[PDB]
This record gives sequence, structure tokens and C-alpha cells, in this order.
Amino acid sequence: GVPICGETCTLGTCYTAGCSCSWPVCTRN
Repeated sequence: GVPICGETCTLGTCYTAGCSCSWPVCTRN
């Protein structure tokens, strides 16, 4: 849930293992 990954889930993909792809943002827990 916390956006400490700083990745956009726009393409439906996150590089940070553990981060959820909460379109359009990758959030970890």
C-alpha cells in the first residue's frame, strides 16, 4: 500500500519485488 517503490503501474509491471501493481502506481503493501 505504501508507494515507496516510486514505480508507475501504467504498463502493469513493477521491478521492485514485493511492490503491488496498484494501477497506475506500484505500491509496496
